[PDB]
Amino acid sequence: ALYTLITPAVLRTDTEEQILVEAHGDSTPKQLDIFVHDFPRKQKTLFQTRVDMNPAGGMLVTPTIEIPAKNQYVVVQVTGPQVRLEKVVLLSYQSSFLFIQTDKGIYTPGSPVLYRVFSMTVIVEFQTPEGILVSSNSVDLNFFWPYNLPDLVSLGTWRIVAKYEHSPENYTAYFDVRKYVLPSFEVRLQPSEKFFYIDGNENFHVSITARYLYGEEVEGVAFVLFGVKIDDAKKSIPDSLTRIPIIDGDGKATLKRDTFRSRFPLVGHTLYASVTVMTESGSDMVVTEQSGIHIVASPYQIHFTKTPKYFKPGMPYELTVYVTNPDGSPAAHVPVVSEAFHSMGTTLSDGTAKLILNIPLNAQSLPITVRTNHGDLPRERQATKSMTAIAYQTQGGSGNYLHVAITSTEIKPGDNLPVNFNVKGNANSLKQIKYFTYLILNKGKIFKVGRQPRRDGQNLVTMNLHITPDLIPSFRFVAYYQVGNNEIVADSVWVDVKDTCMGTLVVKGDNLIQMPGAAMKIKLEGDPGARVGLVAVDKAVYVLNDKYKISQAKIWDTIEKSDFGCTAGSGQNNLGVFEDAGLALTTSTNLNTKQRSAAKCP
Amino acid sequence: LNLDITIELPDREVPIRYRINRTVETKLNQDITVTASATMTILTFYNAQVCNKFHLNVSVENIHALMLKICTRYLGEVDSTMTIIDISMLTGFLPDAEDLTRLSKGVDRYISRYEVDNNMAQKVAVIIYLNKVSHSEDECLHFKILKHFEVGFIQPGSVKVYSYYNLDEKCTKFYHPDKGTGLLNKICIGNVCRCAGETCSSLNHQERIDVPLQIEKACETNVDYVYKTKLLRIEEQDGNDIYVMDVLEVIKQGTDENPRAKTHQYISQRKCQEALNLKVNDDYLIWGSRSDLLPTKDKISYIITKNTWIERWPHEDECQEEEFQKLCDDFAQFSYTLTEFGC
Amino acid sequence: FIADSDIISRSDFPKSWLWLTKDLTEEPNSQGISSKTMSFYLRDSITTWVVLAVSFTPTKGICVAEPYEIRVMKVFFIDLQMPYSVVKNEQVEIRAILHNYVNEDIYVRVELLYNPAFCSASTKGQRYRQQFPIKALSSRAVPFVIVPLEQGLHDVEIKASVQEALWSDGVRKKLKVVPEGVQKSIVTIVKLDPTQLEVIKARTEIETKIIIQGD
Ligand SMILES: [Ca+2]
Repeated sequence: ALYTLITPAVLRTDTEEQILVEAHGDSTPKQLDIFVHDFPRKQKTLFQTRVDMNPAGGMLVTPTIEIPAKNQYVVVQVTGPQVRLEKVVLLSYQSSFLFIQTDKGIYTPGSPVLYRVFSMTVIVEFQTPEGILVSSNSVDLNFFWPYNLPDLVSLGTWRIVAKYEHSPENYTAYFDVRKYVLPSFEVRLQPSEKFFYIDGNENFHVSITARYLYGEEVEGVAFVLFGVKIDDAKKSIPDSLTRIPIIDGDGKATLKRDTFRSRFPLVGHTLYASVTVMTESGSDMVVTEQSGIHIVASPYQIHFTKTPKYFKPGMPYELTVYVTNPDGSPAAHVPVVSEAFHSMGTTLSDGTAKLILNIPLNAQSLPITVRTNHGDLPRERQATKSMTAIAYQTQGGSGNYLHVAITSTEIKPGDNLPVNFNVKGNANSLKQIKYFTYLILNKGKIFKVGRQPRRDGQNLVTMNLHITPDLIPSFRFVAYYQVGNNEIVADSVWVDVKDTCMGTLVVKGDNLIQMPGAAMKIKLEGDPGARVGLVAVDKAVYVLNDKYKISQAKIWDTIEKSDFGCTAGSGQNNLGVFEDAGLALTTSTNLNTKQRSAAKCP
Repeated sequence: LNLDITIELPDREVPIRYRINRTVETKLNQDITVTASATMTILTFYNAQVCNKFHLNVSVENIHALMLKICTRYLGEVDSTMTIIDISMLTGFLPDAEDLTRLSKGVDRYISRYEVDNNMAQKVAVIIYLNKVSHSEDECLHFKILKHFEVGFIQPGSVKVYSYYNLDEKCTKFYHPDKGTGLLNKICIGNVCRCAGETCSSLNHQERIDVPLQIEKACETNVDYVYKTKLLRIEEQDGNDIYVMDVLEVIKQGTDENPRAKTHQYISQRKCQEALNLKVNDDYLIWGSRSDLLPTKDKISYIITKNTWIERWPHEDECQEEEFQKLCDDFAQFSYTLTEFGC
Repeated sequence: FIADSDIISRSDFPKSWLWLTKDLTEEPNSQGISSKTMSFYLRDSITTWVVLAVSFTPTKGICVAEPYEIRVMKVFFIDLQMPYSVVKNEQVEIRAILHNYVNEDIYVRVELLYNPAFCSASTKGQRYRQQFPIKALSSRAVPFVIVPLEQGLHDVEIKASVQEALWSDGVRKKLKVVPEGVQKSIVTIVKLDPTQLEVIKARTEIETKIIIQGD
């Protein structure tokens, strides 16, 4: 009666990709033959399999496909008695995610570069500062070769790329090549505030801490000059320049405002302080910079990035507001308000607060404005931003809706999360909703699929979702019901999950001061069967550079940035719900999601 | 592109090929031969043949203790900001605390905290910070430098002047109570240099040779060769004085076990003409160290240092006079017993 | 004053090491966690070492552990800060700084080993030594004037022992000495490839880099 095929919006080479094939209003067993071909040409058969479909499994089939590597499109075709579906889907060559660890962030001419490539046939390339290739080749993931830097070379930021054979997208890592000596001390800086007021009257301070690499305080003096960084260019304040003593490794540098006004009588830029510390003996010095102090009107910024831009008239709308500091770091415990809806909440640690908004039934368009309301801030120093959400278009003006509801906050693996199916529409159609179909999406692949019975009268249906580490760093929950074998009603929601390691890795030690040559004994606690890679670096190397290094947070960042879903959920209509969540859909009544323009989110 | 390349190097005995459908480095300055069947760039670095920022004048005059006097001037168009005068003490010397403390409280100045023992600032490296150095007239400061401990050989100290907007460009001067310039004394010919000691080594006399005590001298660690030589001619190359000499006899032989087949060069500064009273065609007793050797031509050359022993050896004409005769024997015994037995 | 024959000067200062890989083939506990004790010796550097461990597990993806620190120190020691490179025949001053971390007042002998490649205070016969005191929890700078006479890497070594005690230290660091001139850079030509051949004739050591590209 109605047949549906769901696949991820983009398909990856060489990895198990689960797909969904469903039969609505058909109580008859059948075998289904399913093929994938290159498109438009249909030259070679890329994958094939036959699967059993029965009332035993609720007429639902979840097979997996693998496309061996051989803009580029494919066609998933499925056929059997009564069934003929075909979806054209975009292909990506990024089979998995690659990350490059390097030995250190800075090298001298004529030294080696030790590196590892990790994966969540591969080749690795080395590029010069001028952007000229100098290495390329297949890499044995059990064995890497150090790369030898020539005695005469170009100085500056090189880059290393790791990729699959015929892919246009990559992971890139950096390292500097400089004629440098390691300094005997680190300098750490502490700003007075995380921001500077464009039109304020406060001074700006920087606390300098200078300590030798083995622990004692440094004695000496510091030279600090303040400036402004306009996109790329740095524009100094020549009368900032002050010399201050560093006594017992401590010192405080101060930029006066009337000195700042005198030179700047600014929007969208940052205050920087450049700091040069010298030992009392004159033996060596260190140069670091305090950056990212945005010149602003408000200490905060409001964002609507985590709210759906669509609503369901007559159902309560879930507004998820997000506040950060100017650098974009979450700002916790910040009260937010929307006057027009007399709504009010305060920000959790993740920087979010959930506000439920009651909306009229005849609204097609919904405009929202949110203000910070911080106890310690004058009105004109609060932050605000505006948005307007637009109503989900029902299929053929039917008035039938679906809403998925989550009240749980700061989601971590281990939890059991209530997920609500909230349904609304005409009494005639509602009495036909016999089940719900749901899809869990993680890392751009369809992770799990299940069914949720609805009995008659049940317009609120709650089920449980148990969260494992498989859902890190975030997952999408998408659901739909179908009415009388041709209307589809759908919703989706985006759920953040706490970004830890999927497993566990600790390096345990005694923590006592040691002696050159002393016997050391360290402990490694990890998962059974883990390959662990180690390195020891003189702390003096972090002093000089630390922005290129690998970290768990960077792993999860890049993986998120390559999510095929582009939206915080819901959509224009049935079609858009799937499109925005990174899905493809084709039915037997040609309900087809449009073609995906680019793999990287609009 | 459907290429197939091949490069020929006089360097490599077999040429290199690569299918362009890339780098190779040498250590030579030769013609390349390329064959195609794309763009190429070739790079060839070689070594091709003081104080732009400040004027620095550092003297140390005598207090009739020493007065350290420093004068500086920025050579820029505008007064330099936030300039630094980096000072090291002569060995066993220490700043008069009272003076240094007066300088420390100066309007536009700063110096770090220092401890004090009996009017002696407890710092060997002293750094004075100034807000500005003038670009138009010289700026000077002075203070007394106090002799704490007596010492053989004072190491000269140094003064560096540099400013905030020019840290990499450092102007350095040295100062010594004896050597005006404070530079360690050395000798160079063409481009190669060796240490000289500073103390100008005088010729030896030497009335009755204590032959046992002399063997002892010519047998210590640092004595590698012992020759009898002949002063053929005196010249002046890059290094002011060249004494050309010929090895007449070999009494003890250096690691280079082979002399006498090559004319030797002995080199000393014009400031040393007086004390080394070498005359042409006179015979000389010479021994020294092979750490004094200075490479050149096919010829073997050393430089005259305090490790070099120089004594005139009379001629046979001379070896009949009442004054010279008992010494000629002394020289004959010495040669004989050293050459026949070793140490 | 113990003999400098006794004190073996530290010299092993890598900027990174322990570049090893490692399987947790041990069995998990109640917690499902596997454990691997490992031994090594520290190198010579007085500093803190950060040890970073990153692991991969078939179903648990990749994981970057928290860094683990190792402070390595002494009670009394030398810190020699050297420039990247120095020019042949030019006179320079290097400043070793001595650290006293004991809460007493000490008296100290500092000697700079002779080397034939330099011109300095130290002569073959005797090393330029000096004796002087250091106050409680303090440090004292020590200048050395040398003159490089040879290009290349050439050790500078300094040794210091305290008096009436057993605390000493020695440091050996290689100094880089470079040719007297300014390195000059000729792009011998920029040619293209439209069987075609080409000869490119002859244009302080020398290097020559050969770059051919695709277009
Ligand atoms: Ca997350």
